[PDB]
Amino acid sequence: AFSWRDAVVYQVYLRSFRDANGDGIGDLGGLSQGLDAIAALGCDAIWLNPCYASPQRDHGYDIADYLTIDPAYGTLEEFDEVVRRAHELGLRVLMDMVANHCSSDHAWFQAALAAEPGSDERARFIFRDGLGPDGELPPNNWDSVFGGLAWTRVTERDGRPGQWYLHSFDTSQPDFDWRHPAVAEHFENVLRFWFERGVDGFRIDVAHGHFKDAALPDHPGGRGPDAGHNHGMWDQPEVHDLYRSWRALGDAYEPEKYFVGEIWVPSPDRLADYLRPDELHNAFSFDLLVQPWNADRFRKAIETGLAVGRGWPAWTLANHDVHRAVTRYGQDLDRGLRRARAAAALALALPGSMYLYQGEELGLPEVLDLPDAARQDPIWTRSNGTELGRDGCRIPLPWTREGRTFGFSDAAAATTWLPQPAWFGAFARATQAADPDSMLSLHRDLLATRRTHLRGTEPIVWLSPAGAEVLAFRRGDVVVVTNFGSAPFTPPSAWGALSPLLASQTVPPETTVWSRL
Amino acid sequence: AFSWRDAVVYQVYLRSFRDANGDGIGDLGGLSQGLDAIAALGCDAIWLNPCYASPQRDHGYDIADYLTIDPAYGTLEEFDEVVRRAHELGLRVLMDMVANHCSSDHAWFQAALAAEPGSDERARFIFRDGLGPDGELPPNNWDSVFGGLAWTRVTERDGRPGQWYLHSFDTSQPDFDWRHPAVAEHFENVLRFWFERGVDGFRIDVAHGHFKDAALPDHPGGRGPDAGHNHGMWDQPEVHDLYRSWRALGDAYEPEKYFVGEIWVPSPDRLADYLRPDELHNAFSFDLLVQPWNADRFRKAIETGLAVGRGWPAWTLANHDVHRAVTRYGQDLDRGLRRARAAAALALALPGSMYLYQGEELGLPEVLDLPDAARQDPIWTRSNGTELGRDGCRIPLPWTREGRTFGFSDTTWLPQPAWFGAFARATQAADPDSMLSLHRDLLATRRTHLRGTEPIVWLSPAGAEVLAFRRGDVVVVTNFGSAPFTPPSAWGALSPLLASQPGSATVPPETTVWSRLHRGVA
Ligand SMILES: C[C@H]1O[C@H](O[C@H]2[C@H](O)[C@@H](O)[C@@H](O[C@H]3[C@H](O)[C@@H](O)[C@@H](O)O[C@@H]3CO)O[C@@H]2CO)[C@H](O)[C@@H](O)[C@@H]1N[C@H]1C=C(CO)[C@@H](O)[C@H](O)[C@H]1O
Ligand SMILES: C[C@H]1O[C@H](O[C@H]2[C@H](O)[C@@H](O)[C@@H](O[C@H]3[C@H](O)[C@@H](O)[C@@H](O)O[C@@H]3CO)O[C@@H]2CO)[C@H](O)[C@@H](O)[C@@H]1N[C@H]1C=C(CO)[C@@H](O)[C@H](O)[C@H]1O
Repeated sequence: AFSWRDAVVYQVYLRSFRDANGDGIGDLGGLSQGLDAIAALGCDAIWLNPCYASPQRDHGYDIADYLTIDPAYGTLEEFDEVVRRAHELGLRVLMDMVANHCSSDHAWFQAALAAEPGSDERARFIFRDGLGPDGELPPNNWDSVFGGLAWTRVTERDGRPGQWYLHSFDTSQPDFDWRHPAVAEHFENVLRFWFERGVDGFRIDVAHGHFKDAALPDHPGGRGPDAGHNHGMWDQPEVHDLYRSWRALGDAYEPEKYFVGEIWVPSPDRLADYLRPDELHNAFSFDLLVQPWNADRFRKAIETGLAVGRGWPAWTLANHDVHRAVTRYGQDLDRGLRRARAAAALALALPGSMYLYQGEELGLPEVLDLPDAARQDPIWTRSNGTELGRDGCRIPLPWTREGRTFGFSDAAAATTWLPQPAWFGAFARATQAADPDSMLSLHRDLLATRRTHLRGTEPIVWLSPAGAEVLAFRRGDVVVVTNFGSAPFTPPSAWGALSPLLASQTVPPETTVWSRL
Repeated sequence: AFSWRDAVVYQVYLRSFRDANGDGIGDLGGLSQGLDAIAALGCDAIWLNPCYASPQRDHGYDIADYLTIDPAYGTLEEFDEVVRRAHELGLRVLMDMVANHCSSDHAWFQAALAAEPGSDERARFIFRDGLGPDGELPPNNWDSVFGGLAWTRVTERDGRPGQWYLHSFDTSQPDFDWRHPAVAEHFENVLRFWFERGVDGFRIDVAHGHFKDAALPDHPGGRGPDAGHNHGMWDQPEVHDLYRSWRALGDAYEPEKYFVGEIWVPSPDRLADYLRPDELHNAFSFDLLVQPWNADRFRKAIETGLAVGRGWPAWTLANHDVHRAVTRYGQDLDRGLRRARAAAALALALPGSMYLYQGEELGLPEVLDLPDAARQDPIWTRSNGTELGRDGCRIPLPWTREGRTFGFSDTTWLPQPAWFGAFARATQAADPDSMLSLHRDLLATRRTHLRGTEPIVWLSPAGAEVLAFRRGDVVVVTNFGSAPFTPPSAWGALSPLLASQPGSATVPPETTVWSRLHRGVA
């Protein structure tokens, strides 16, 4: 019996999952072809990255129409077949809600640009006069998350430069004014539209966004990484009224809809407010995702996640915004794989839910050596090449050792929207499926054993002392040990007699073992 | 008795005709279910687009094995039953010969890739070292017909980028070296294999292909559509020795086998050499197909076709590579339908044979609005999304008004528009004024009154937008213009047989009328 509390969710980055028509862009027809593989892995749900009409300047997170599928991804009819088939395989379906900003191509923003200062069209966004004698300075000192000014100046009807608009991310992603009532009205309709098609819930992009301080005050810390968190730009009290309204909307359905927030705030007190019983069901536990390979750092991040997350956090070790775990833990392919295997086996034993990013079950490394001309992330161009960006974790997946695109399609290599390295076939899904010791087989074994032997009602009971290189805990009749160090480890007899259930490779170095007690 | 001279051939694009097993792909069981309808319409033969084993990167024209049926379409024994049933209905069967190139999945090409430079395996294809200091430039400046370079570089077994191979069409369609003796031997066997199963003849794909100039010279005209005809890439003298060989094989059967070439050459004089008595029986009269709706242009194309075809050319107004007639002539449904009805009625009165592309008898338009994710034609990707391609004339046919796929199945490999149900065959069959009923009436009347060898006799001039001729006692007038046309008394008293529009002597605008002389009236 399905429970969001314990769900294992497969994150589908549709552009790079599977390409059914051979134009190099992953699509809904390709996801249909691969749903069997996701269900056979043992997942409970899928989360689709944004597949709405988008000019792709931020690869789907710049949305030009929230009620339509992008034609490069398919049709509404193909979408409905994805949902029907996913449901038939026992999978729930989460879509991505991107309501902090839209594409500059969106009809509302085209209207704002064509209207005059102070118009209702501009009042749905954040337009301000510039500073300086000719308005040539930005209205405040905020940085775009992607680098540069968070403001872009527009041209007015008489052809002169005029007001600026705010964009927390790319220049082509203007931020909504969430104090304008039409904004909330539009997005309640977006929720109801997709829920009517059987979508089971939403992952909320930039859940710490939407509302800014009404004064848009300068960040007193300056610009750049050492300025610290910009308290006026994020995480405002009004956002909890928003999430109370969305939760009430989703709770009208049977079963109730599900919301998981993408929240990046420094304070655990601020994070916990998003998780009150009448707001969001969960939020990603990012503390663990950002830790290096270190027993003390892992345990502290786990303790932090359990204490705010009311006992059942949404764990994740990778997503479409960060380097793949094999690369993060390699500091070396052999070392990164061993640690990624142990980390996957540890996180899938934690109480709560787990989000698996496509390709992590294959142990793919990050592709850091892309040619300059191949990169497409706005971070790459906005930083003048000083920040690589995220393309290395978005490479089209290998499905078979054979084929010019390794089974991502039947097409030529030059079609794929990002290039696959010639060695990607070494990580092919079909190869790993035939190998019981593969990363794919480890994930299959983990999900089967987790379902058989663990219950979400069993909390962690720590067995190891704080500070040790060996992390150990009990849940119910299962004992989990992760040896982060270089020395083998014999569990002490006081923990009880142990019978092994699985292992990511005595507890050998850099290995996770599940045992029955 | 049947004659190839005036056969009406139904072109079956199998993937989009009818789906009998519910996977969204047309198949042989679906064709079997529709043979009765083709014969009832009034056709004398079918031509099947390629249905051999193929990965479908060019939807059957990239063949992986020439002695097979693709498993998605059925088995060899199901094909045999289709041929028997077609023959039992009086239909002859043409298959598609695709001998300029094969799929890169073909065993010979897999063997070529696995072998070394200079091997016999590569000698059956056209592998060359690249130009430039590191071989990074293609061996010459030729274009693929679908867009981009006509060459693809391979990786050699030591991992270095190495030789390039030539492909006139997609990268996955390597061209044979027709100077290698094993190629001719292979295709003589292909002919005998299918002829032994009762196939009556072949439509020859890229009949201006096969042989290239042996030096593979750069095209001095450059690249792209303004470069002009690439004389070194096509239409070489050795291709006529090839067709003399195939015709000599076909002439030993009783009745002799039939060859119709798909020939695209810049000059109609160049077409004639392919039609000499020891070569191909016919070639599509593409000059008429490319003309806009205009009386002068149509007449000149018909005169040219009759001359090249020795009086009995193979007419066609559409196929699986061009926009459907309703769209070409409308380019606007009502005007396109009116003109397509008038054009079908004119073309079916010309001396010779006629090829009807499936769906043109329903008056289907081109489906130009497909989403990017639905496009499958290699032209789409190879043009970087700048050329639409051919998928819009390959949409699965509507059979019934009802049903999620309009009776094509019971998702389709290409999506049908919501409005396709308006064109359903069963709806048109019950409507005497439908495009389908017009084709049925045209074919019945053609068989009764245009069954002889009477040539065209052009009638006297009467204005710029009128085309008119007589064959024996049958008079045909097509009014291309916007005004009604009253024929002159000098042509004689005319009794109407049929018209492309539903009681006067005047020919209404954009209409073709067939009439008879000497009926004792007025
Ligand atoms: C794209 C993303 O930007 C913001 O989030 C954070 C970045 O994802 C991280 O790079 C973060 O840095 C931490 C590292 O991840 C971690 O490994 C460690 O080194 O600590 C770092 C601390 O500097 O920095 C950003 C904030 O701290 C933003 O909050 C988040 O919402 C964004 N993700 C979504 C937003 C957009 C715009 O629609 C999309 O482009 C993304 O794909 C979404 O997933
Ligand atoms: C697919 C087809 O390509 C070749 O023929 C095409 C010409 O190369 C094009 O230029 C175009 O001709 C047009 C003229 O440019 C224009 O001035 C006007 O006269 O209209 C013409 C027709 O629209 O279109 C031609 C037809 O598409 C090639 O010569 C021909 O053999 C090709 N057809 C077969 C070949 C293959 C490859 O095996 C298949 O993909 C096709 O389905 C076959 O039918």
